[PDB]
Amino acid sequence: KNVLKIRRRKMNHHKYRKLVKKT
Amino acid sequence: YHEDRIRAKFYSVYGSGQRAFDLFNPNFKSTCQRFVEKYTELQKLGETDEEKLFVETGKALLAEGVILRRVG
Amino acid sequence: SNEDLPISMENPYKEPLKKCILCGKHVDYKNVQLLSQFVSPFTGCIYGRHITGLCGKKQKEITKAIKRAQIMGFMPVTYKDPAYLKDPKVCNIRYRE
Amino acid sequence: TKFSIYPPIPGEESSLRWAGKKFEEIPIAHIKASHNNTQIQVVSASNEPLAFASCGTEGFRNAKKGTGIAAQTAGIAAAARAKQKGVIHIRVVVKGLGPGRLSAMHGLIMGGLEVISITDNTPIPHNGCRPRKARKL
Amino acid sequence: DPPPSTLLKDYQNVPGIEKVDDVVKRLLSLEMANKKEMLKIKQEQFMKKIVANPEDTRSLEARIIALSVKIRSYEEHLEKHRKDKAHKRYLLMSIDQRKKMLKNLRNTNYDVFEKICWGLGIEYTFPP
Amino acid sequence: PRYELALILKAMQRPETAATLKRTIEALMDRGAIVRDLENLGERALPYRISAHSQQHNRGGYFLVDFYAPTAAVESMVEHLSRDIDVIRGNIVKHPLTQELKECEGIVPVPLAEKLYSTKKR
Amino acid sequence: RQFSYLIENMARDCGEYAHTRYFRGGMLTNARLLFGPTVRLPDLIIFLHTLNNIFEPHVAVRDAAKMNIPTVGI
Amino acid sequence: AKHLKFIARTVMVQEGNVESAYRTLNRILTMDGLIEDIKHRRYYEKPCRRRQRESYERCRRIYNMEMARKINFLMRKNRADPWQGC
Amino acid sequence: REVLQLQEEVKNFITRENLEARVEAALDSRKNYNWAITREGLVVRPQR
RNA sequence: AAACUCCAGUUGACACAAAAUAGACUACGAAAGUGGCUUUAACAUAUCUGAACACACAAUAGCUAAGACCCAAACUGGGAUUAGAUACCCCACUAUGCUUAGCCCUAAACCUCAACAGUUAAAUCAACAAAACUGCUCGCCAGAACACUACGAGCCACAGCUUAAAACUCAAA
Ligand SMILES: CN[C@@H]1[C@H](O[C@H]2[C@H](O[C@H]3[C@H](O)[C@@H](O)[C@H](NC(=N)N)[C@@H](O)[C@@H]3NC(=N)N)O[C@@H](C)[C@]2(O)C=O)O[C@@H](CO)[C@H](O)[C@H]1O
Ligand code: FES
Ligand SMILES: [K+]
Ligand SMILES: [Mg+2]
Ligand SMILES: [Mg+2]
Ligand SMILES: [Mg+2]
Ligand SMILES: [Mg+2]
Ligand SMILES: [Mg+2]
Ligand SMILES: [Mg+2]
Ligand SMILES: [Mg+2]
Ligand SMILES: [Mg+2]
Ligand SMILES: [Mg+2]
Ligand SMILES: [Mg+2]
Ligand SMILES: [Mg+2]
Ligand SMILES: [Mg+2]
Ligand SMILES: [Mg+2]
Ligand SMILES: [Mg+2]
Ligand SMILES: [Mg+2]
Ligand SMILES: [Mg+2]
Repeated sequence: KNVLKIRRRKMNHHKYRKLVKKT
Repeated sequence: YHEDRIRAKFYSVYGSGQRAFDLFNPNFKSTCQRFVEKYTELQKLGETDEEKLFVETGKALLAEGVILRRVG
Repeated sequence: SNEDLPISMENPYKEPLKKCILCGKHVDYKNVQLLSQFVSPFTGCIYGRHITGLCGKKQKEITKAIKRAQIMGFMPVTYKDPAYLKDPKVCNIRYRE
Repeated sequence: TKFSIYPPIPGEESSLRWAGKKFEEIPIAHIKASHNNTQIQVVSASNEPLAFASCGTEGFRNAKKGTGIAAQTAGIAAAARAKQKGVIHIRVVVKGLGPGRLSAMHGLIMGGLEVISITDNTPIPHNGCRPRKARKL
Repeated sequence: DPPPSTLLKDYQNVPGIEKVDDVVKRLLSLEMANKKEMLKIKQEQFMKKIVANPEDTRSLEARIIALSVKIRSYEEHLEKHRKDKAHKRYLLMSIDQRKKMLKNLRNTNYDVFEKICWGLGIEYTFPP
Repeated sequence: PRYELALILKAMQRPETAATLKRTIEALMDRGAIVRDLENLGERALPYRISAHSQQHNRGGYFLVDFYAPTAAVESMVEHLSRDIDVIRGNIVKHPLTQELKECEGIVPVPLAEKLYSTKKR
Repeated sequence: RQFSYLIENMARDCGEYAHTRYFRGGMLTNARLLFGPTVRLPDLIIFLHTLNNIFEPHVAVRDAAKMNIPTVGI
Repeated sequence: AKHLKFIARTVMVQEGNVESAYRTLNRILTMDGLIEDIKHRRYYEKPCRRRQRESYERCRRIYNMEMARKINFLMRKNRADPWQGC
Repeated sequence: REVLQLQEEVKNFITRENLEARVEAALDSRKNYNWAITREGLVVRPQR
């Protein structure tokens, strides 16, 4: 099994937490 | 079989004796089997206890000339 | 019918189950002479059941007793008392060779 | 009699003598085999420093100290300062799994000292302090 | 709370224990025993007081008495060990199992339901 | 219940050792104990150096006190042994003779585990 | 292999055929190529040992059923 | 510290054969496990990593014991072919 | 039966009256709980 | 290389930290989790099932407050590598890890395999993995992505958690 579906949620969450710290 | 209980006790007390088996010979009677035959024959007399029957069977074989050396 | 047929019976030739050396004996924490028989003479490490040959229930009684005697001032930890070095060896372990 | 590998307990009286001295009286050679160095210190039975030598004191630097040739050189240098004070027989107490763990023992034999015993006193905790984190190299 | 001088459940029955030494009666009392020997006497008192047949312990009446003595045991343990979450779950589950016993007993024999609620001091309450 | 007090006294003379034992056994009676016996295991060398009451001990006397007491007397008696200057180390444990040993029939052989993997041609 | 010699002799004695050697894949299911188109296969196969040397069924047991040959086996 | 010195992990030298004493001493520390324990204690081994290593070491033992048990059972059949030619 | 056995034992129990005497007796005797075992399962009591 | 040089080694005294061996054991507990010693208390239920929210719990990290401090150690600082190196390697030090009192309520909380009862026959079974099924019940799911998002509500949570859409888009995932 791969983690290609986990990596999409990994970047989604990272981009969202980085936007909440900016705003 | 019913004689397996008698054999199990003969081997523990006396164990396989000097005499060796001859499996080739279909009509070969071992020392233990001879003990079983006498033990069964004395049961037909009417004795209902193993300990006396077991001890009494040994004495007959000794009288007949059989050698029954204990593990001692 | 026939009388030579076999009968339903438990194995009479079955041999009694094996027992450990300490079966039926009380393992106390004050008997350091018995507890030192299951520890290394150089490091004081407790041996396992593949060396001592004890059962699960008696191997844990020695372990629990050794740990209690060590913290009470009855038994050493880092080594085996030299007094109990000339006692019968029951553990399956040879160092020198 | 026979020969036992176990050290002679002090209390019980024995017949093992070295130059007329009991096992307790023999001086001790404390070897600290580290990963990057090897320190050697010879002391008496009454904890009196007789000799000290290490790879650093013999003119080695950095990664030359964590070798077997530097540990042997420090053993020869500690076996020459203690041999002037009347030391022949010693009890080795090695501490550590470094490169100069056995090489320092050979250097002591190449200095005129006779080893009667080898003791290992490497610090092993029964969990105590937490070591540094594993490295990625 | 049964006095500490009370004899154990087992020993009291034995004949000839009335006339013995005072030291032998103190070793067979509840003072030299654990907390679980005092709970066995509390349960015995309730049964005689409440149930018609004490000998039968598998009845619904007896189980409620046996479980109510454990509930009290946990309340005494949680008055000293406030941060013991393990015994706080054993209490709340035991209070829920006793409510399921009181509901089934109230639906079958309402006569004993009043007897047990009065003897044990249980104010039955309907669920929300 | 029945307890066992493993007592390790300071190496002293007979007059002082008996005064401590009595002073220790009277502390049990004051807390509600029924002392049963007083065994002497002899004076030996300690397995390790014990430091108690600003003193480094290397020898001591081992005494056992079998007794009966209530559960609340153990915590009160463990605090009395910590203040006595002649008591190196003292521990109270449940007597090992109040723990019946279940009879054993012997070691039961364990057969290798079966049917752990499917019978398919991997 | 212990009884290979004995079985081969009996077959010759009774005017019959034997194969106590390594069974090459296709003796039966591919006889036309191996022997020829006009070859006649056995009408009866007698197995004195139905297992091979790695304790598995002989390949001829399965190959004789594919060719609708009746088998006798010990 | 508080124990007696020159008892633990001590080996005496016979006829000036120090090499044999060190080989004997190193064999006592390896059989007891100190050697590998000292090597795993240099860097902290996280619980999850230590639990992953204990399983690997236990599964290797099981396999190696059975593999060895079969090698000793089948070594009787390593003799010469008795039916050479058939 | 347990009660009867206990009733006999309690007499030997230490008391305030006999406390001093018992202490002296303990200081004269010794109890040894040490005993080794062999490979056959036999207890080897210490010769003391 | 930097750092330290009241530094290192021996001996001795000395913890509010952490718990070699045993453990080749396979136990306790609802799970989380639990492996130094002792003692006390103590481990629900005589049908099963039964909740994101009721009730009570819940690793680590983290917040508030007061203490402790061996070691470790995000951040930070220094040294080096490198095209660069806000990294990997070295040193040092802090929050933190500990205790007490409250909070937070998350996890690859995964043995990814619900609870109870039962079977091994028949059509054995797409594949792989940890053989295939039956009965009963609760819970959940219906292309991918947007989306562990937005809004709403609730919560000692105020860069938070829980519950949780749609539009645009693709013909695949
Ligand atoms: C069987 N068809 C396969 C499929 O082709 C598709 C492929 O479709 C693509 C869309 O146009 C594009 O907007 C779309 N782009 C987006 N950003 N959403 C692609 O993701 C999509 N490819 C895909 N799903 N694999 O391109 C389209 C023109 C296509 O030929 C339609 O039938 O995907 C192609 C790979 O993209 C394969 O080469 C084809 O064999
Ligand atoms: S075998 Fe019976 S106790 Fe070990
Ligand atoms: K998992
Ligand atoms: Mg995205
Ligand atoms: Mg520990
Ligand atoms: Mg339920
Ligand atoms: Mg719901
Ligand atoms: Mg949730
Ligand atoms: Mg939590
Ligand atoms: Mg915290
Ligand atoms: Mg630090
Ligand atoms: Mg930098
Ligand atoms: Mg800090
Ligand atoms: Mg988990
Ligand atoms: Mg469920
Ligand atoms: Mg969808
Ligand atoms: Mg989340
Ligand atoms: Mg959200
Ligand atoms: Mg909102």
